[PDB]
Amino acid sequence: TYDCQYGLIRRPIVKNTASDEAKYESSTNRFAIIGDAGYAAAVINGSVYGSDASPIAGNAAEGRDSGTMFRLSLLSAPTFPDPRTDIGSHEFDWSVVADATVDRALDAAGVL
Amino acid sequence: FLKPEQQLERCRRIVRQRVDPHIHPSIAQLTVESYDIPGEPMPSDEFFAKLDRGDIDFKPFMLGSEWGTTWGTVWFRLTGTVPAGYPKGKPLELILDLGWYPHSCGGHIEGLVYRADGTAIKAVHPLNYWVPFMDAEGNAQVPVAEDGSFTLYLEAASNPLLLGVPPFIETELGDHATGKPDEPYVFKSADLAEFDERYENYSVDLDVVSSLMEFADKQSPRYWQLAKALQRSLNAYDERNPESVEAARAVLAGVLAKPANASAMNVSAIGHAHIDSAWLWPVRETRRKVARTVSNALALMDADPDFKYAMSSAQQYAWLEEDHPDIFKRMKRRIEEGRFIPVGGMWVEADGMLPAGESLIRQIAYGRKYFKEHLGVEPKGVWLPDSFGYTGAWPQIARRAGYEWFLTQKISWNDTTKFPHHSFMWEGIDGSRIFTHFPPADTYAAWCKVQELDYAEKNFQDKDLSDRSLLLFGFGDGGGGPTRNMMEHLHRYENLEGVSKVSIEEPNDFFDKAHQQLAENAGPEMPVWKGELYLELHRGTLTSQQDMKRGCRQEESLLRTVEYLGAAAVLSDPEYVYPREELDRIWKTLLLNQFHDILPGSAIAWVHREAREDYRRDLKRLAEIAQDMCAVLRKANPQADLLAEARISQFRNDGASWHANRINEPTDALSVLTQTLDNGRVLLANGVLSVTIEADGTISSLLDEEHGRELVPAGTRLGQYELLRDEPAVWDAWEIERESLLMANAVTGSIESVNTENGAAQVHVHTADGDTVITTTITLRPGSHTLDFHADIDWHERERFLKVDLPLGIVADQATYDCQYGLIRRPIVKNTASDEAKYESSTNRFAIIGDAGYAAAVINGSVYGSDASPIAGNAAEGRDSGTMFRLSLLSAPTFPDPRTDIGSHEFDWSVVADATVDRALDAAGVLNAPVLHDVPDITPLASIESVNGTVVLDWMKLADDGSGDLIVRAYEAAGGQADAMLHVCPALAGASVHETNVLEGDDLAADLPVALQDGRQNAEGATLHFGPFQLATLRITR
Amino acid sequence: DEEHGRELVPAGTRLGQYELLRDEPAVWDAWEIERESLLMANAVTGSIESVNTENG
Amino acid sequence: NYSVDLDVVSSLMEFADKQSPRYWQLAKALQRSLNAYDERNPESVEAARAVLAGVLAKPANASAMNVSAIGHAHIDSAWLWPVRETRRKVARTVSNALALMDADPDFKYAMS
Amino acid sequence: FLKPEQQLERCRRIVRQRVDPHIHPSIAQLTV
Ligand SMILES: [Zn+2]
Ligand SMILES: [Zn+2]
Repeated sequence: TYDCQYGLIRRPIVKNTASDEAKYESSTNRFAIIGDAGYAAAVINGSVYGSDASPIAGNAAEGRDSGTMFRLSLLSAPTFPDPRTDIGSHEFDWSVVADATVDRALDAAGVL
Repeated sequence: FLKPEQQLERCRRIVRQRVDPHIHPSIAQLTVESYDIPGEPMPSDEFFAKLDRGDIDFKPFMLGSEWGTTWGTVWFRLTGTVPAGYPKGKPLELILDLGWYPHSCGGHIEGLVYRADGTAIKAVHPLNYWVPFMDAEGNAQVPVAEDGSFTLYLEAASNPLLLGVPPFIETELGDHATGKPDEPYVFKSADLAEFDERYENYSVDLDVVSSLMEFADKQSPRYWQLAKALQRSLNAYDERNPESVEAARAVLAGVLAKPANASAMNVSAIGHAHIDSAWLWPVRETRRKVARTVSNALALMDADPDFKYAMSSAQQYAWLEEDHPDIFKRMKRRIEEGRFIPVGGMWVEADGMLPAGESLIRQIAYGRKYFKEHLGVEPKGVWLPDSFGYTGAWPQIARRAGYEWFLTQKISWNDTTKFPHHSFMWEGIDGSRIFTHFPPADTYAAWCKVQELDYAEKNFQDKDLSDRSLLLFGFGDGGGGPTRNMMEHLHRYENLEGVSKVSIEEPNDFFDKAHQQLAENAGPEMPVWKGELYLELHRGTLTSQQDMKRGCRQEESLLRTVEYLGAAAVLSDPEYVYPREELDRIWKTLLLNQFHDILPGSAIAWVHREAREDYRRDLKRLAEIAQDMCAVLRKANPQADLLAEARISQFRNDGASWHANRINEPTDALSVLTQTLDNGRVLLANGVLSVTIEADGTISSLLDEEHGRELVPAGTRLGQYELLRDEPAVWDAWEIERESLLMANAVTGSIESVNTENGAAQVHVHTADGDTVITTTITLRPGSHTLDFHADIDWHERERFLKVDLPLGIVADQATYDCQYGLIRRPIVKNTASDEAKYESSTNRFAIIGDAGYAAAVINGSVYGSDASPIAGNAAEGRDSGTMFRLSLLSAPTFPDPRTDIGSHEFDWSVVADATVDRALDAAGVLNAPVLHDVPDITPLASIESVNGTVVLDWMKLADDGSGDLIVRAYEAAGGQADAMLHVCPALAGASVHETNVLEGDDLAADLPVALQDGRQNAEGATLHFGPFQLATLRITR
Repeated sequence: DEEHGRELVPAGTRLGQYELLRDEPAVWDAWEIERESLLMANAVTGSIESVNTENG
Repeated sequence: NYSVDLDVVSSLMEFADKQSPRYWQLAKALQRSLNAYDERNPESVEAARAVLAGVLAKPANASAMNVSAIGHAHIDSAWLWPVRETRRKVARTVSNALALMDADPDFKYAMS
Repeated sequence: FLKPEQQLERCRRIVRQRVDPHIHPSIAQLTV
């Protein structure tokens, strides 16, 4: 569940078909929430917009349990229109909220 | 100057007229005598006993006459004599034509051949009607005298063709064999002939060359080289000179010795013959079909090395072992040397969606036990080629039983979408992965043609990561099997240009090699599909023959109680004996009734009549056994108080799961008020619900107190019946189609009476159509969050479909249905064409529809099919919004059963207002538990207490041996992580607990999680940790 | 997380780790990130320098 | 060598009968080779060449034609230029042929 | 999951821009 302009949007984490795999880099507006039936955690960001989510499959014969790999896009270095793009100093802020609901995520996103 | 099409036409004419006749040239004609059995068939043992003592007349028969009744049997005595000193270097086969319809197979007449001793030789089939008689050296199958005279027996089954070339035509020839010649067949041919292999080799060579020419890319050198070779070979063949057939063969040798392309696929071929347990014929014919198929396979093994054959169902093995011990002995000898492969390890090939999880586990357990104790083989894969979809809990059950791969080909029948993979990891709703392969040939019965190989090679969806696929070749769905011609073509296909590389291989080896190649090439990018395997076809199978689903669910719900009571009684009385053998028999009967054509309800009236009788008998017996166990428990527990009427419902809320509780228990809530409004409307109101019933018997307002929610959108009626026009173009019983929706007709009723029996408001409604009467009872109980509906229907329709509408007033994008061992989610909003294909899904005992902060559930008694759609509002009219959820009740198909479900039916369902997962589990469990009498309210044997999460203790039983240990099966229901505590009864003090697999074998895979950390412990106070849909299995030792 | 017992980081994974991808698209350089850029990740390693407590 | 290998693979992909295993094997090899090539590291050009080696070592089909190739350079005696330019063209062409013979064995050239 | 046309476009761009220049890299300039 990502934050929309005036609500929430939902995007697949498990990508079974080719249409799902096309949405491998979506937009997040000030926060995202990932939760099972009885527990959720949220990622809050300051001025980041791009992100992606993937599944982490476990293996009890190694100790890796399971989960979701969520990654935030910070910087890129393109070349064509601007030959020296984003060369210099940048500041970023984000946070992880442990026992998160919609309200708590709204609080964290608004305060930051 | 060279015209390839002319060469192809000339080749076809020459093969049909000048080459094929020289294969099997007749040298003698047999005398035929007949004996008719218009009724049920006589077993071969009894027939041969009577025959050797007399009692058989064998009236003379003349070739060209008609013999059979509708389902009767005819025994033919065939007498002959070989000419003087004839077998000069030829195998000397035997040709028997029974009047086969050419353009079909396995849907009509067949038969076996026997030696006067009473042992079978080989069956005769529409494309397989040769029987080995002697050899070139002169060794025969039957006693031949100095005169040269010999006799054989032929048991011919005369079965009607229920699938003509115009398909799906109504017929009355599908029950109670009558004894009249409804469609007689002529014999017309019985000869003794020699078998010239040179002409068959030339025929196969010509056929292969001509068929290769039809896919050989005109304007390529291969095409024109093949055309030139064909023309030269046809020129070189003279029918006047017999030996020239070899010279012509020397012309096609050049183009048939060219190796395969370096990028061609590697095809593994295994002989197969699917047999349906009961579909368009009774089971008593299925046994004969199995015997004939095994006879054909054994004969083919005798006639050809390098040929292997796979057989699947354990019930068919048991039938064959009981009926034909000699065939069983020969098959066992072939098995021991690795040429006859048993696959599957299940009792039958059951449906994937409808049966409960315990049904699947018991199928696996009984099949594996039979395979281990009767064949000495342990299968490593699940073999279910034909099934109308798979539940999604299959991967975990298969992984926790010891299987390593899965096989299926039904998903290729999809209406709309193409499944993205043929070789992949199928991952369940929990996380367990299994290796699944879909044969790209799109069939389980291939005829070994170049067309099939080419189609399979260009249909494969994993050309970038793998080059291995499995081919299943033979005749299927009614028996038959591979023939000699199929193997003679496959021998050519081994290394041939323009064709894949074919090799006869055991399926275990193929799966090992394919998985190794996929894992080596892919690495991180390995194909994975998570969820269920939904089939976009045959959506009407969830409603057809409602008695089947009714009986299946009722028998499972009663078996659970009976097994729990037996376990409780054994631990309470050392002098009580558990009825193991009778319960095994009942379980096996139920598992047989769970087959891919019986449970869906797509067979003839005979099969379903037999199944209904089985259900009635076994349900009565199980009720009696439960009463016996209750009497024993009462006699051994004088301290407990009796309960006049009570139910035992697994996962009852409020920490009282396996306790037995009354149907009507005292409550603090007052009696439910009733009131009649101005224009015949009724207003029911307990403390928590406010129901308004209009003059038409429909709920117009379901208001929830303490939340303010209106559960029925304005402008919609809850509880309204709809009639659809269901006249499909194909597969009448199987299919409900898109066009049937949008031709709905609402059926109107009226209120007749209002009553208050035990403080519960009860409203009676009658709805009519004309010979179709529905009586509905609407019930509201004191203090209950639920509203109940009961229905008695007299179905007398034809090609109509019945639904009931349940508007809910909640805007949701997806709906949560109950899976076998968890939950599944399906879209309500259908944006794309793939979504619209899932317009009729399955619900197992309940469904939940909820927004962020409010949910409502629909509970059903024995209904399986349902659909959900959005209701878009309009503030300029007053219609608010919501979800239209409809349950499928009855249908009236015509093709296999001309009078389907005509009669009386009972239905039960309920609506739960403020519903969560737990509350829905309670409602579903209580509505499905059976009702007993005089039940002591003893403390439960074992208990699961969830600190956090929702964990359901689904099953308790005794171990499948004489140990006396208690087997417990539990799973996580909510879908998140759960922590739980284990408690036991006072009898189980000092008992140990440890984890096993679903078959109690104590050996479990290292990849799978355990959920019982620290291992063997004490049963009282054990700590459990479930992941999402974990499905733990525990063994408790006294 | 206390009072729930949940471990929010799966075993075998590191939270807060930086990844560098090779982004050399064929078309629309500034506009595009492509599939092949993923699966060419290189983790970047650091070290701890100081621990402080300013306002608790 | 890498340029010629890439050109051959890509051009083979344009006539390789989509829906055939050869087409998809060539596509996978091309993708892997392009992933393996880093311009920052000069030596990686060899590693990429090791990915296209598998699909370029497959033998020809048994029904393929046998083509005999001979080097040729047609020269018109006088067409769009005077003969005095044709003499210089002949000298230049023979120079090119001799240089190519010096730079490569197994090469032959025909002149008329 | 694999798009051959994208691979062909990417190959053309890489050959034109990142591989061909490294053939014959200039080391000196001539006076004319
Ligand atoms: Zn079938
Ligand atoms: Zn010219």
